[PDB]
Amino acid sequence: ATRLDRLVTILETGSTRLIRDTAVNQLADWQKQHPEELFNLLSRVVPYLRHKDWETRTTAAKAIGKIIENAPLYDPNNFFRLESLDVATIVKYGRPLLRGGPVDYNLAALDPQKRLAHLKKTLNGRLGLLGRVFEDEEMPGAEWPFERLCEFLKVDLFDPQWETRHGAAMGLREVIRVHGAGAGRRRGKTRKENNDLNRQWLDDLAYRLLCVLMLDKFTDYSSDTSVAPIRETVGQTLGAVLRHISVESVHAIYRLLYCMVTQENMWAVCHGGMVGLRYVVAVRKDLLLQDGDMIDGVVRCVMQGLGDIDDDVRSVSAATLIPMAKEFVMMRRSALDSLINIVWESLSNLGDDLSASTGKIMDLLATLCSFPEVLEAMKVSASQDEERSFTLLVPRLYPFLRHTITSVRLAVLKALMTFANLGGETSQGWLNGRILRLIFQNIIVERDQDTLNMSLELWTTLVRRLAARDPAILADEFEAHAEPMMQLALHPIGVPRHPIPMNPALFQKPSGGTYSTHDVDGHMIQGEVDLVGVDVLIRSRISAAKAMGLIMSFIPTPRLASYDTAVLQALSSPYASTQLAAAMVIDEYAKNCSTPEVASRFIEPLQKIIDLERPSHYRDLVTYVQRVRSASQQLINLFRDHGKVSQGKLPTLAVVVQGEPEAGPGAFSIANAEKVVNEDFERLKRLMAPGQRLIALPQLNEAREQTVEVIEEAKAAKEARDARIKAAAACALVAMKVLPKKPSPLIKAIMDSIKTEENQELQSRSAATIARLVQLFTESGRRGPAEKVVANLVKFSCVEVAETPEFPIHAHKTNVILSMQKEEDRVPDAVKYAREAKAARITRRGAKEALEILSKNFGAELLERVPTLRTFMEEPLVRAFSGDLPPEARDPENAFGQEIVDAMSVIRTMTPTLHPALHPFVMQQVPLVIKALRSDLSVFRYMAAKCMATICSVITVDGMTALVEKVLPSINNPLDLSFRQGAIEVIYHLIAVMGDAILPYVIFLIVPVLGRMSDSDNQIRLIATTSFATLVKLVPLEAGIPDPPGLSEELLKGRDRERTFIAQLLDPKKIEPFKIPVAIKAELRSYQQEGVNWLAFLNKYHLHGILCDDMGLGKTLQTICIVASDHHQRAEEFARTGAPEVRKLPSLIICPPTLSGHWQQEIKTYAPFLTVTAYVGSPAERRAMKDSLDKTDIVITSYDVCRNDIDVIEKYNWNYCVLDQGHLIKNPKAKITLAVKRLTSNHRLILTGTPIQNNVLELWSLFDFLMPGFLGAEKVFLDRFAKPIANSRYSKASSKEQEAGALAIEALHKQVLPFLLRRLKEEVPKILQNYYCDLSDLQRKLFEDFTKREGKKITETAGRDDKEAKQHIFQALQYMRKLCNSPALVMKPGHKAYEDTQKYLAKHGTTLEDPIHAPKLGALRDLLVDCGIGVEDPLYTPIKPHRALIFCQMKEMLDMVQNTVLKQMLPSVSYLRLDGSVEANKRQDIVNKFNSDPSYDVLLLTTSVGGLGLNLTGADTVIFVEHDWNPQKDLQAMDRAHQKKVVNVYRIITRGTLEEKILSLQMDTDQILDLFNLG
Repeated sequence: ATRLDRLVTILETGSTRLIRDTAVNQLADWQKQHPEELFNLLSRVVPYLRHKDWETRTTAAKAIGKIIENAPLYDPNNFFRLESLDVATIVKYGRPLLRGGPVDYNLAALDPQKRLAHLKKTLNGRLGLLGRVFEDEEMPGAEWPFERLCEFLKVDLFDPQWETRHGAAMGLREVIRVHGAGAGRRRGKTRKENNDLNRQWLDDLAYRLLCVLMLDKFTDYSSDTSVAPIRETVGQTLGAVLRHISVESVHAIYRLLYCMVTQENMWAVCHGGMVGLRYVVAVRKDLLLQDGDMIDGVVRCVMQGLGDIDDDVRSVSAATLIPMAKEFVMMRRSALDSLINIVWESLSNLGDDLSASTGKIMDLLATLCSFPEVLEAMKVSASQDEERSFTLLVPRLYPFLRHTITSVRLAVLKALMTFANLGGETSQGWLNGRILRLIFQNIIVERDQDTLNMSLELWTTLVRRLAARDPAILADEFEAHAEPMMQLALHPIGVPRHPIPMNPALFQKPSGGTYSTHDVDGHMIQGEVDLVGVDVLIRSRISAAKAMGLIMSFIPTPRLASYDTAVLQALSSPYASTQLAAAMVIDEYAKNCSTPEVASRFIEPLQKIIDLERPSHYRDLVTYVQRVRSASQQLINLFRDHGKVSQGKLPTLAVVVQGEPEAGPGAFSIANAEKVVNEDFERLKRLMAPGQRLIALPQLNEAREQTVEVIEEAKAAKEARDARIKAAAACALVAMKVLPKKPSPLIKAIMDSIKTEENQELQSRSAATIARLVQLFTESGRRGPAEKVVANLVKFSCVEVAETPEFPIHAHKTNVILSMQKEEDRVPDAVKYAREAKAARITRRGAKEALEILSKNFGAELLERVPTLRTFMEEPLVRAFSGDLPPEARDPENAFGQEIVDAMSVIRTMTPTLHPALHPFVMQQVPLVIKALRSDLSVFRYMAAKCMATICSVITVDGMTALVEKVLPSINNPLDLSFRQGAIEVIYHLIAVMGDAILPYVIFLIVPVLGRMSDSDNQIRLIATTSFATLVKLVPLEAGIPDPPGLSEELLKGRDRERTFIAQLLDPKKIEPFKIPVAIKAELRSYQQEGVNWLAFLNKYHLHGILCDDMGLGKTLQTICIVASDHHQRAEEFARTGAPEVRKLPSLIICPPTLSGHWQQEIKTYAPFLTVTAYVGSPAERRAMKDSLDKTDIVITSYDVCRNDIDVIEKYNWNYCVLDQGHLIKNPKAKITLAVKRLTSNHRLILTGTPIQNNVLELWSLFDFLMPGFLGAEKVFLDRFAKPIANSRYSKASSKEQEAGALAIEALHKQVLPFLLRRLKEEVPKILQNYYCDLSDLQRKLFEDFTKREGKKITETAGRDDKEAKQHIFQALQYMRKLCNSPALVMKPGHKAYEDTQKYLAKHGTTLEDPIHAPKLGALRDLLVDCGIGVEDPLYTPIKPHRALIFCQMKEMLDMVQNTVLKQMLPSVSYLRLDGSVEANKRQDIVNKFNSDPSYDVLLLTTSVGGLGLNLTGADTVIFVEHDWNPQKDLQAMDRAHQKKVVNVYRIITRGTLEEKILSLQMDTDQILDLFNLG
C-alpha cells in the first residue's frame, strides 16, 4: 500500500519499542511539515484505539499525543450540568461496565454516524438518568477541530467492550492535555461567551468521567500492575481536565468525589473516587491549600481508605497523600497524631508475600518518617501506650524487606536506619536476633547494589548499637541464628549450566516459619549463574563475609568455638567456592579486631593453604571435567568407527570423574584426558594402515583439538580457583600482620591474583592488600622485598598495549601520528589474540589500582617512602630530554626506548590519584614532556601527548598554563613539522581525557585547531578535523560556557577573536552581516543576505557546509555572491602580501548536465564581471580548453564529463568547488564520488533539497568531501555510527542495543547540524516562476528545416489580416509550440522530412522518443529532485516536504511525462493521472485518494480536467510543462482545481523560442515575424 498506510500499520506490528516509537515520530513529523493533513493522520490512528491488544492501544494513543502537539492551539479571537449530578441514581440505576463478550451485529453494520446517533439516545438511559434500569429493547475555521472526534470518544466511554473504553479514555487524555483550553469554543463570539461555553464543555466531560468511575466494575486479576485498568486510566484522564478548568469547577468535582469515598462500602465506587482524589491533589495542590475545608475532607477520605479492608484501596489512598505529606504535617499537627497510627494500622494485617500495589503504603510511611516532627509524636505515643510501642510497630515493616519493587526494599532499610539512630530507651524491643537474621538474609539474596550497600550499612549499625549494650547480649541474640547463616555465607557457587541451589529451609520468614509477581529471591536462592550474573553471586558471598566478619569481632573469643569449627571445616571443603568464602571471613574478622593478635589462632590453617599443594580437583568444577570426558570418549569412539581400530587396543575411560561425591582414587581426571590426546592419539595412530589413516585423520585431528579446547578450558578454570583461595588466605594473613621470614610465597599469592583475576571485587581486595603489605615492609626495614613488589606493580601497569605502546614496534616511525593509526587499526579479530589482550587489560586494571591505593595510603609521603617510584617516573626522562636525545634511545634492541615510554605511562597512571603536595614533582617533569612532544620519533610524541593531556586535566591551573604558553604558540611554525604533529596530538588527547569538562578551556584550543585543518601535512589535517568534530559534539548548545577557574586574568583578555566564533557557531542567528564588496546586480532579500552571511562565516573560519534551502529561495544567487566576493577579497590580499594561499585560482561549479546552462545564464545576469569557461561538450571539444582552464574566474562542469576528464581537472588547483545537486556523491564507492574527492580546493559547498535519506552512510560520503576527517575514515564511521544504528533497527534487538542506536543518531545529528543551512520557504500570493532549459540538436535542426520551406510563405501571410492567412500563421505557430515541447509531437509519419530525420537519428544512433531530444523532460526531473519529491520503507526515510501538480495541454505529452519522467527516471515517485478520457465517475475516485492519502507525491493532469471544479488541498507546488496562448487560462484551471501555505508555480520554458517571447509580451506584424526566429 501507500507510505502512510504502511507507516500507521507499524503501530500494530512494531517488534521492538524503538520501531514503534520511530513510527509515532514519523506521523508527528508528517503533521509538523504538513499541518493541513491533521485529520488524515488521525483518521487512521484513532481506529487503533479499539484494538484488542494493550500495546497497540498504548502506542496509538501516544501517536495521537505527538501528532496533536504539532497542531496550532485554537484561539478564535445536549450538555451536562456538573452541579445537577446525583451519586445515588447513577450507582443504583446505571449500567455496570464489564468485560464485553457480546457483539450485536445489527448495530455493528450501521452507518458510522447512525451508529453514533443511536448510542447518544441510549446514553441517557444507561447512565441511570431515568428512575429505572434501562434495557436495550426499549430502543432497538468555524469551531473546535476535534469536536466531531470527541463525540465518538465521549460516547465510547460507556461501550460494553472494556478494550474500547480503555482506548477512548487515553485518547481523551492526550487531546485535553495539549488542547484542553480551546474545547467548546465557536467562531463568532467574544471571550466571555465561549469562556463559559468552554467551562460547560469541560464540566460536561468531567461529568462523564465521574460516571465511568462509578459504573466501571471491570477488574483484571491477572497482572499485579493495574487492578482496575479502566478506573486507573479514566482517573488519569480526569487529571488532564483539572489543569484547564476554573477553581469553582474543581471544588464541584471535589464534592462529587467525596461522596464516592465516604459513601453517605462498595469497593468499586470507593476505589474510583479515591483515584479521582489522587489526581486532584497532584494537579491542583495550590487551589487545595487555601480552602482548609478541602484539606480536611481529602484527608478524611485517605484515612478511611488507609483503614479499608481491600489492599488496592489503601494503595491509591497512600499515593494520594504523598505529594503533600510535608505540606500536611506543617499545617495540621492536631490531625498528625491520628494519621500515624492509622498508617501503622494498615501494615499490621499483612503477611510476608505482598502484592506490588501495597508498595505505595511504604512510600507514604517512608516520607513521614523522614520528618523530625513525626518522629517526636511517635515517641510520645510510645511512652504513653503499650500498643504503640516500637516492639509492635517496627516488625510490621519486615514483610517489606523482600518486596517485589526495587525502590521499596531500599526505603525500608533507610526507614529501619532512622529507628536505630533514634534512642536507646526507644529501640530495643525490636532490635534483637530476629531482625539480625532478616538483614543477613537480605545481604545474601539482594541483587541491586544500592540496596545491598544499605543492607551492609544497616547491618553495621544494628550490630554496633546492640554491641554497645553488652557483647554477651549480642552473641546471645545471634547464637540462635548463627548456625544456619554460616551455611549460607559459605554456600558454594555454581558454574553456568550447573547451579548449586541453597536449602530454602534455612530462610526464616518475617512470619517466623521457613520457606517450604512472586519468586523474588528464587533465582539467586536457586543459584542460577546464567540468569543472575556470575559476579552478583560472588559479591553476595563477599558481602556475607564482610557481615559475618563484623559480628565476630564483637563476640568474646571463648564463645566463638562453634564459628571456628565451621570455618576450619570450610578451609578443607571440596568446593573452591567455600574455601574462598572461608578465608574471606577470617580476613574481615582480623580487620575489625582492635589488635590483630586476637585472631592469631587462624595463622596455622591459613599458612597451610599457602605452603601445601592445592587439590587437583574441586566439586564446583565437576561440570568442566565431565565435559572433558565426553570429548575424550568421542575422540576414542571415532578411533573405532571412523578409523578401523580393534576394541582391544582402545583405552578405557572411567565413568565417574574426580570431584564427584563417592569417587574412588581411580576416577577420571584431567591428567587422564591429557594422556588420551598426547600419547594415546599417537599410539592409536600407529595402528592404522597408511591408506586408512589418510582418510580418517582429517576428522580425527578435528576431534582431538575440540578435546584440547575443553581440557585447557577446565585447567584454566581450576587454576583460577587455586589463585583465588591462595590470595584470599594471604590477604587474611596480611591483616594479622604476618610478615614471614621468607615472604616470597606470600607475595606470589597476592600477585597472582592481581595478574589474573576476572572479577573486580576480588581483585580490588588483593590490590588493597599488596598496598598495605608494601607499607608494612617499609615500616620495618625490609626494603628488599618492599622495592621488588612496587617494581612489579610498575611493570604490570604497562602490559596493556592499548595504553602503553611497545617501543620496538614503532621505533622506526617518524612524521607519523600514532593516534590516527591506533583507531584505523583496531577496525585483528582472532580468538587467541583477543584472549591475550584480555589478560593484559586485567593485569593493568589490578596493578593500576594497587598504585592508586598505595598513593592514598602514603599520602604526600609517597615519593619519600617509596623512592623507587620517583626513579621510574623521573630518571629516564632526564636522560633523554635534558639536552640532546642520546643515540641509545633510538635503538629498538636497547632497553632505553621502552624505559622512556614506561616512565610517561606511569605518570598518567598515578597523576589523578596523586596527593596535591606532589604536583610540584609532576610539574618538574613537564619541561621534559614538552621536549618529547617536539621529538622526531612518533612513539615519543604519542605518549607525550597522552601524558601531558592527563597532567593538564589534573593540574588544571599550571598544566593548562604550561600548554597555552609553551606548546600552543608554536603550532604555526612552518619549519618544525614534528612539533606541529605533537601539539595537535596533545590537543586531541586533551579533549578525550577531559570530555565535556574541556568546555571552559575551548577558548585556548579553538584557533590552533581551526588553523590546522588548513595545514600542508595531511595527517595533521585529519587529526585536527576529528578533534574539531569532538568539540562540536561536546558543546552545550542552549547554555553558556564558563571561564576557566583559577587561571591568570591576563590569559583570557587577548582572546576575543575566539569568543565571537563560538557564539556564532552555536546560534547561527548571531552571524555578523557581510557587505558584498562587488557590484552584483541583485536585490538581496532578508534571508538571501542572511544566507550569504552564513557562507561568509564558513569561508572566514575555513569551514564547509551544505546549503539545503528549499526550491524558490534562490540558492544559485547566494553562491555567485560568495564566490565573486571571495575572488575579489583574495585579489586584494595577494596584491598586499603575495602569499600562496590567496594566489589567483579559478573556482569550479559541478552540476548535472541539464543545469549547465542554468549556471552559465545566472552568472551572466548577476555577476557579468566574472569570466566563465563551460567545460562541457563532446570529447573533441573538451580537449582544446583541456589545457586552458585556469584562464577564467569560474569553470562549469557536468558530473559526467568530470569522470572521463578527471586526470585533467585535478591537474589544476581550485578556489571554490560547488556541487549543485551533491546527493550524487552519497555512494562512497561510486566513480563520480572518488573523482570529485581527488580535487584540491580551498572552499567547498553542496547544494541539495534533501541532505540525507534513511541511510547514514550517505551522509558520511558528503561530509567526507567537505571536511575529510570530520566523520573519520569509513571503517571508523561504520563502527561508531552505522553499526549501532543498523543493530537497533533489527526486529528482535536488545534494549541496550536500542539505546546504543538511539544515542548514535542523536550524536551524529549534533555534529553535522551547524554545517547545514536549512531554512524553510514557508514559516519565516502564489509565486510564479520560469524554469529555463536549452534546445537540443534535433530541435535546432527541425526549427531550421521549418523556416527553410514555410518561412518563404510566412512573409506573405503575416500581415495580411486575411481569412486563410491568419489560419496558416496560427497552425504554423502550433507546429512550433509543439516542437518546443518535444520533437516526437511533430515528427510523425507523413511529414515531408520523416525519411531525412530517421537518417539523422540513425547516423547518431538514437531514437525519436529518446528523452534527450525533449529537454523539458530532463528539466522536469531536476525540478522534482530539487523539491524533495523525486529521489534517484516509510519508516526510516524522511518525510517528503512537497507535493506537486503537473499540467499539460495534450494527452500525448502527459504520456511522455508519465512513461519517461515518473517511470524511467523517477520510479520511486507515487503519482496519479487525470485525463478527459478517464470516466467522470472514476476521476472522482482518484481525486479523493489524492486528498485522503498525503503520500501521493505528484498528480498528473491536463488543463482540460482542471477546469472541472474539482478541489484539491494537499497540493504545494504546481508545474506547467505545456502552455496555452492565453496565459490566464493556465491560471484559471490551476485555481479552479485547487489556502494556508504558499503555492509555487513553475513554467518550463525553452530559451530562445517563442515561449520566451510570448510570455514576455504583456499584434504588430514584424513582432509576429520575430516569433519565427531563435535567440
